[PDB]
Amino acid sequence: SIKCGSRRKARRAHFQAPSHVRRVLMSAPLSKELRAKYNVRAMPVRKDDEVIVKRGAFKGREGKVTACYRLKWVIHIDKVNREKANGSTVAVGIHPSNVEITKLKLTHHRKAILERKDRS
Amino acid sequence: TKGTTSMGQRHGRTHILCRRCGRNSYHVQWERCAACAYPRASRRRYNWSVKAIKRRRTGTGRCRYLKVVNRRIANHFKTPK
Amino acid sequence: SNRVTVESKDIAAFNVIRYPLTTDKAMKKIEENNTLTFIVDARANKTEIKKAIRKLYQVKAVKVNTLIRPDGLKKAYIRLSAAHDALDTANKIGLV
Amino acid sequence: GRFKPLAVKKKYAKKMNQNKPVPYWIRLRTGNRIKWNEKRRHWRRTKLNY
Amino acid sequence: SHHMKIKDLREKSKDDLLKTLTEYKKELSQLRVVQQTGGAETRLGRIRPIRKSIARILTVLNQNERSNLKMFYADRKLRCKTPKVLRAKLTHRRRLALKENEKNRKTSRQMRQAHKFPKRVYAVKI
RNA sequence: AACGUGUCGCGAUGGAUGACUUGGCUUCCUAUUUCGUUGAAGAACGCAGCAAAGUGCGAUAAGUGGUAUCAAUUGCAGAAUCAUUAAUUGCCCAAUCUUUGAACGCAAACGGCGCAUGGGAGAAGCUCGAGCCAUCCCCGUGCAUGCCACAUCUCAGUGUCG
RNA sequence: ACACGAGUUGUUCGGAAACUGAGCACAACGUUAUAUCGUUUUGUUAGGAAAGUGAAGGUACUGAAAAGGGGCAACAGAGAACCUGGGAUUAUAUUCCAAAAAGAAAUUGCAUGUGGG
RNA sequence: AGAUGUGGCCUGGAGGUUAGGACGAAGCUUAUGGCGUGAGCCUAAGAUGGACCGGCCUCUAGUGCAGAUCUUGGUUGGCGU
RNA sequence: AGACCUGAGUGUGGCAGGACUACCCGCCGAACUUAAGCAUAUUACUCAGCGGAGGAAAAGAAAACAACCGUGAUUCUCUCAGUGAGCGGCGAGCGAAGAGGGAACGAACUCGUUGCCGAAUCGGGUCUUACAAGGCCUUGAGUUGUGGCACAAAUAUCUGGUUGGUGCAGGAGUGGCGAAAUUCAAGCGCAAAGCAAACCCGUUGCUGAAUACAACCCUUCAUGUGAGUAUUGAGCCAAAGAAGGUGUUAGCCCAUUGAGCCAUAAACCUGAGCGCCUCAUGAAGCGAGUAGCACUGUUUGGGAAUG
Repeated sequence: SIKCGSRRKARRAHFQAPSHVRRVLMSAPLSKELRAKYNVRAMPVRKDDEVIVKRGAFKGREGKVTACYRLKWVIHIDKVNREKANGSTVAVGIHPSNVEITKLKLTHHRKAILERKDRS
Repeated sequence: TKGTTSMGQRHGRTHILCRRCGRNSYHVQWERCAACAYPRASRRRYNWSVKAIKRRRTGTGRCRYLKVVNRRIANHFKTPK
Repeated sequence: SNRVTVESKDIAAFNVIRYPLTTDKAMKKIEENNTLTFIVDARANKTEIKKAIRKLYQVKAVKVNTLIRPDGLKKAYIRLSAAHDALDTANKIGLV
Repeated sequence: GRFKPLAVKKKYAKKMNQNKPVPYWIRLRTGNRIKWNEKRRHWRRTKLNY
Repeated sequence: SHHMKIKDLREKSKDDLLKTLTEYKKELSQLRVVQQTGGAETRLGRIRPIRKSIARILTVLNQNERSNLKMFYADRKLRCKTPKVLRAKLTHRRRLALKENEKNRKTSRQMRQAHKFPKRVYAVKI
């Protein structure tokens, strides 16, 4: 979905981007305390990551990220919620670039990424 | 009465479906596809209607055996070692 | 032979006889006329339906009446012999 | 009429299946356009000549 | 139910795949009956794993049978009687084209005179 | 008076303008870039837990296999449970690939009918329920025509000879 | 209308397997710059070697006899072995009914058994 | 009829330059006035709008509508006939 | 009897058949139009029809130009030249060639013939890791001639190669995968705004006309401003300022942006990459229903005739 000059090919390759590209494209920055440790600027968000919203109207909420909805270009958190008309709660989705990764889940291919990103 | 009246004298069908062209253009009394020329080996295409030729082009179908070979040719006929 | 591939030889029954019908008049053919109803491979003979009913359900079919629905699917009314109970083999599958 | 080839019978068999309305849930797909089926049909108008 | 992991199938003998193939289908064709009278959705959504498993068992039987015949035809005496389906398919033109050997056939003269006067690297620089 | 006219405030009918753009047109470049009897292009039917169209796919049918990727897909239900041997998505080497079409066993508004050849099923009959299995049914392969080579084959001529 | 379920059952009914007709045009041959042209039933293709069948005989050889290739064209012509009864239906029936088939028949293929040759 | 002139008005864009805009851009509406002989410009108000955009020099063109039995979409009197 | 020649049947191995058709190559081939009418002419050796192929096709290796101090396959561009050429009811109109500046270019070769040889040839089996450019065999094809040697770039015939076949090796380009920098601080209708008039002063001083606005007027309660990609201030990255994403206008929120990293069927490219077995190797003639010629028709600038 690389930025081109042409903006017609850029927006096209961006919104027709398949799932895996949509995993990279929607990636949050991770907190300084996790930049110190892993020496990495930002990571793509996984399901269980615990994450803080910096961007808006929920600014300052903290939650566990139920699931990453890649079709709507959105993340679903815990404790980021709204009640419908009828009184049930529905998870309000937030875009990752507006959010901050405080605590990220670790699995063996997700570590092979952090070794592979290292700036040092 | 070349009419509404004689318009109800029309009975039967002069054209039925065809096997290759799949249209209603197959002539019955004698036997031809008015569109696909069936049963001639060679199809029916004329340069006086180009709008017509481009409904018969290689592209308009599923291209099933194009999709495969174009992928082999592009990949130079790879095999396992 | 240029076909190669594989022929199973035990599956030729499962392709012929597909799911049975629960419709109101298929259930009446069970209690009264001792028959089942199956959507069958639209390509099937009556002799095959007689054979693949001997394979799958191990019951002899004295009479078969094929039909082809307006939908393209080929129904069959299989009359299984009076030594056999079609209400027995039905509950061996479904039904209600 | 009663007569028909079987090849012709199936073409009307397919066209009878295609007349069903658009499922209710398929409206709810995210980013959905289709509302009502635009290819539906009635024998009284636009007659298949198969 | 569930599925048969593909590493397990490549290990088993042919008769053990045929033996297992059918009894997946019998559990499929017993699920077709459950699509008619419906209960258990939990039971009903199990039809994919059984279809693809049967797709997976046949995948092995076919690559094995396709493998064994390609070995079955090796000796050149036994070549050229090999089925059309086993022979390697190339575009119609490439398969009829002159092979890199037959286009390079050179007359006995052309070889003498391309030995007597080979092309030669040089530099005119200084 | 009533109708009708006129101005303003709001309101309807109607869908213009602007802002927006995964489209179009045209120009340019790269290359181990050119289909088909090993059944193509086009045609028909089908396939999804739910599926009309569209896309994908072919009885292994919304996909199998292999590598790379690294936790989804998502309208709903369903589902091994995170170290990859079962997420997904891209890519491709191994597969499958119905009915047809140059269509080619013969036909055709017929899911029709063959001749060889192997194979399956067979509640009659025979055999001691197993084994065989007539007629019927079923499945795979071969079989258009012309041409080229060939076999060290079988033949034709008041053609030329012995 | 619309929506949601269901409904079309055959040894004998109609077609096809298997007739020929006005006719059609595959092969063959000939034309044409080019077949996408013509001939192709007056008994019948083709300058034209298109029979794959086998009488009698000898034990799967020997060769009498048969001239004129393949196919399509009729749901009103030719051809065709089944009839009524019903409580068998929401909707099909000379199609369904099961031991007292409500029952009665017709006909094709093969096969054993008894009777004869 | 015709010829030409304008430091002459407008429009979509490109090279420059100078500015504006969520404290509200283009668009739109108005017994909103002001300026110019005029094409037009500009301000005011919107109980309009929701994100773009003006001036000036130069370049550029698919650049200015009332009429073609003009094209397309809509509406309308005739008519509750 | 058998052979040869001519011609059939069958088996075995294969191929032609349709699609695409922008460009290309053969044939066929018009009229509208222009001439102020119209018939030759023009439109045009174009549209339509038929046949065929490629990744280009066609052409091409002098029976060529020129008349010179001479050039040297073919194609293509500029120019020759809309021509003091030429064709034309000499009207409308039509219309090239050689030379020159250039693109390209390792660009050349083999048959027939003649002379010397005379089956050394080809196919099929089999064997050598092999359908070997190999050995053996083979009335199978072939003497009604396959093949070898030399003809002007010539002027005697008896170390080299990865383009002969076999099996192993490496680096490389090409494909695919992954791989940077730096941000806070002020909270709300109103200063999350200004002014100090080139630059400096300014790393400083000063401050608020919004006591809001909300519809006949006045008054009294009520209610109302989404998200900071803006503003102000402070700071930082730049071999990265790239232009896409995000709730407003983003170098620093994200993706990119770049030296490089791993993976790799064969081909491809490199002391024709590098080793190994076998295998090779430094007198006479020169194209016949052809060239011409006549008639006819056609086409061309080609005229007593270009094809």
